[PDB]
Amino acid sequence: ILSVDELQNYGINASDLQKLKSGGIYTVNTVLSTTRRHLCKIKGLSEVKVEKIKEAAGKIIQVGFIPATVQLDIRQRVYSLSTGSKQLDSILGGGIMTMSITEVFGEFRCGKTQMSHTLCVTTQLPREMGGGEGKVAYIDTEGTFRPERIKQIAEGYELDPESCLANVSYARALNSEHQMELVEQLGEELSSGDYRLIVVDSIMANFRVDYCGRGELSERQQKLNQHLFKLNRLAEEFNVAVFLTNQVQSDPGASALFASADGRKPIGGHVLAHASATRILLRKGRGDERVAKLQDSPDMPEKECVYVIGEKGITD
Amino acid sequence: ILSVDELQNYGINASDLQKLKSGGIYTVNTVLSTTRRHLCKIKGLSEVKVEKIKEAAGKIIQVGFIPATVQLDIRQRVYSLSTGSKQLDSILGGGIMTMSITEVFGEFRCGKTQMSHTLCVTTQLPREMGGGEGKVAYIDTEGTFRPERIKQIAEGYELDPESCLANVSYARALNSEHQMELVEQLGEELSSGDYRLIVVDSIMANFRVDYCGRGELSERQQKLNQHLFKLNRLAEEFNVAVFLTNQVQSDPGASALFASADGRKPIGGHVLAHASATRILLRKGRGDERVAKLQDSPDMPEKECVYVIGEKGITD
Amino acid sequence: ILSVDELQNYGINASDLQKLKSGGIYTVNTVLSTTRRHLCKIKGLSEVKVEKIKEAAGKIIQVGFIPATVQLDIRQRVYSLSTGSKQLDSILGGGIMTMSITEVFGEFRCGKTQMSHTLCVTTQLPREMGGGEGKVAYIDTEGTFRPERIKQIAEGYELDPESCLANVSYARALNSEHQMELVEQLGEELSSGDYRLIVVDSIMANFRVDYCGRGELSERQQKLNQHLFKLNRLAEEFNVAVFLTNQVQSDPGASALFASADGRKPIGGHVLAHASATRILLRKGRGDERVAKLQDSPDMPEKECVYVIGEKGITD
DNA sequence: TTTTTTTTT
Ligand SMILES: Nc1ncnc2c1ncn2[C@@H]1O[C@H](COP(=O)(O)OP(=O)(O)OP(=O)(O)O)[C@@H](O)[C@H]1O
Ligand SMILES: Nc1ncnc2c1ncn2[C@@H]1O[C@H](COP(=O)(O)OP(=O)(O)OP(=O)(O)O)[C@@H](O)[C@H]1O
Ligand SMILES: Nc1ncnc2c1ncn2[C@@H]1O[C@H](COP(=O)(O)OP(=O)(O)OP(=O)(O)O)[C@@H](O)[C@H]1O
Ligand SMILES: [Mg+2]
Ligand SMILES: [Mg+2]
Ligand SMILES: [Mg+2]
Repeated sequence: ILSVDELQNYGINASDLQKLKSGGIYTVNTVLSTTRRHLCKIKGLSEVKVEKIKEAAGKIIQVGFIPATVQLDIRQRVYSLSTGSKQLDSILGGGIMTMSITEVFGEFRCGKTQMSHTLCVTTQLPREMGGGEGKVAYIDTEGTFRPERIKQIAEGYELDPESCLANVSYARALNSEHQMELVEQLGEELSSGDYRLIVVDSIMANFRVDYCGRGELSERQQKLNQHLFKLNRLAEEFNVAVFLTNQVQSDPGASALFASADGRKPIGGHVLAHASATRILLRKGRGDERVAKLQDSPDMPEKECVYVIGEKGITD
Repeated sequence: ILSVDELQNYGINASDLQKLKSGGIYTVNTVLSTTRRHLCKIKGLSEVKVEKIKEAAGKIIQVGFIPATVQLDIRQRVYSLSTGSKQLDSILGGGIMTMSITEVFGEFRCGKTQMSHTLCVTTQLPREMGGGEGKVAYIDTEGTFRPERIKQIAEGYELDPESCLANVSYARALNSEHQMELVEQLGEELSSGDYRLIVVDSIMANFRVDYCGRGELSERQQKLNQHLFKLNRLAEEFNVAVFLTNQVQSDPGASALFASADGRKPIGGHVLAHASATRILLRKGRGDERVAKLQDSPDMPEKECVYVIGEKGITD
Repeated sequence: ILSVDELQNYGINASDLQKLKSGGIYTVNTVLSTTRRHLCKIKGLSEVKVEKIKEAAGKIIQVGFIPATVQLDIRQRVYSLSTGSKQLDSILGGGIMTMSITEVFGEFRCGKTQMSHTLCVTTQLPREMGGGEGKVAYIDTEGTFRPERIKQIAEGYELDPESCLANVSYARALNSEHQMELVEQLGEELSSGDYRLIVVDSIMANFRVDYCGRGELSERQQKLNQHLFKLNRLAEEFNVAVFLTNQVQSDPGASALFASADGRKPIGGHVLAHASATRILLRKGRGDERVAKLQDSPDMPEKECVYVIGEKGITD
């Protein structure tokens, strides 16, 4: 896709282009998607300058009213991914759709971080297997990222381990304000190359700790909302898919619907429920089998599925 | 590792450096990991001052996107430890991995407060035996720390008792708010020397008593979450391993899965289940043998094991 | 040990010192051990006042990180006691260790509110006999405290009866909530003089009756947990030993391990099993001999023993 | 929006 350099040739000075780029902008879409009020806060751009920039941008590409079918065709390159279990993949329509947010949540030991580790490997595959030749960015908020597991699960897919380990990009988000800047940065390298998947293990880990003490909640929710908005922007303009791992809490409210199974009701209020495109609930079954359930999706209706976490990642 | 003194030479006044240090900060990583909102609450630092501090810090070390392999190499110094029973150690991959949280729980007289006593001794050993030349900090929340047992188990490992007893550091946490400040303090001496293991016997003993009376639960869980977050931060930035002993409760709910064996379902809700890296269940077997089970780990799958608590600590 | 009067001279008003003392506080350790949240509930102390109090306290004594050996030395005055039967005493390491909780349980006539009666007498002895020159507090929850037996067993130890009977302190706990206040009160007179042993005959007698009807269990367990916590605090800060007599129940569950000997499985759930330092099971043997077994101790491993309840208390 | 607790006979 085209960078912010193409518009360097529409009567635009190469002076603040470096300044824009410094402000986080790295392509044109991110320009069109950015608000003037926000563009005029990069400390060194002029309002009239900003208007000239916006006009140059609108020059290259336009955003009007595609009838519907050009939409159906642009969406043809939606580029789904395989999760690692034909049952689940079929329960999603192919798996983790791209340019969208999928959130999976459940109680501990529930095949969570495991599914992310497998995804990291089921992505450097030919498209006719579920994913294709895409790098992967991995932001971890709790540790528990093990390259070994990556190599292991890879061998189970006959892929050279080193090769895979050479197409992941690991970042350890220390605190929420650091996690947020991580995505800003991301917006650059996502702008050049083939990145297919972003992984946020426990998106709301840090937030839960930074803004404690209700009376401080609205601020936490607003920060989280800005974060999710940015994430979705990225996932849409770079044809990449976002995979979020969430947690759960116990409702001491009451036992009525259906009075049991407290390992539900994830954290993050409605702010995160709305912003999330697909919602999946992972529950502990029997023996070493787990039950996956699909709660929120725009494509499918609903279903149940059963999977096993073996030595080759999620399987059947 | 580098202290907070290195950044004393990047256009930083030596005035509040003492003030930072007083606030708990003792190295640079703890600086990078700290939030501005939190840094601006040390009662005597300026917001612009805080920004200059953060910039100086980011000067020394950076946190970007290691591809994956530099990660696999930095993790090479993960420095596992031996538990005292080849069967268990092999069931963990070597034992108590460093820079991570391992929680062991079970009903009484399972000697979980004995595995800690043995760990205290299996740490001042050459690395080719399971542990290496590391001091040990021991925070007890129930008493029951016996130096004698330490000397005894040591002699069983031919180590001079006095020598071992001279590399432990004992602290008696009276109440939860005191327990929390203990770790703050810890962050200092952990900053200089060779500390390999932190032990919290009955992490949730005090919490269970301080915040009683549901309707007061959320506050307890939030305090506990802050605590665990801090603990994991420490365990990660100082290459030290955290070992927590938990308790259990009886579920008067029902008898369905599998209607018996009530000595399970530890205390601490999901807040502690999630934050815990490895979970081990200790159960009473037959005669004087106990059964260890591994419920949650990111590295291994699952397994059973059998051990005996003799006169040389946990054994076979 | 030092009282709460020492801190009356660190810029502290003598106004609420009386108020603190009224709230149960009688020494400094109890101050350091008390939570602010709890201190600010004495109806007439100020939060800033509480902070000044805590600072004054921390002035006198500090609680940091003793390495280990100062611990081994402070523990040198652990001051064990003799039970009355060389076999048992040797099976404990000397007998009832001080600053700790020892619980003995078994079926009726089994020998346990008798061992308490003997302890009452084996305490006013020179230290080189098992105990030393310590008074004794006796809280009975079922009656069955007989001064006669005390005099009798004493004569068998050639001690003047009146002398012994003059160093016991008897309290009849009518109900659970009264039993709890008993210990609060205790905290005062324990603060001045030589008290070596506290005895709670049938700790859980009253609780069993007050909170009946499961659906009311959690509350009972929480009250009991607060109680045990307080007891252990006392036993630790006053170098006194706590001796609890428990009961037993029949498991209509099944007959598998080992299908007989129902006179086991005491009452009090895991809350009491955990909090208990040493656990002893008294069983009926043959003729007039009883079998003692040691189930939970931090010092010794395990063992069996045999004793006889004669006219001089527990003997061989 | 947030957060689980507890055996009996
Ligand atoms: N030297 C020893 N001294 C005391 N007990 C020993 C010794 N060696 C082995 N044991 C036995 O090993 C077991 C250890 O129990 P442990 O210390 O694990 O209790 P815990 O689980 O830590 O505490 P609790 O069960 O009260 O929460 C006990 O049965 C104990 O009697
Ligand atoms: N190679 C392996 N190493 C470790 N565990 C494995 C392996 N293969 C399968 N497992 C098992 O699969 C399960 C994976 O748990 P998972 O990694 O999903 O925890 P999580 O849900 O990501 O983290 P948490 O539950 O603590 O929030 C564990 O029970 C684990 O023991
Ligand atoms: N001087 C004495 N007076 C009464 N009984 C004595 C005496 N000396 C020995 N015994 C016997 O020793 C045993 C003591 O029983 P004990 O006092 O331990 O009952 P307990 O277990 O305390 O109470 P319960 O069993 O009702 O809960 C009884 O069988 C008792 O008859
Ligand atoms: Mg996880
Ligand atoms: Mg213990
Ligand atoms: Mg009795």
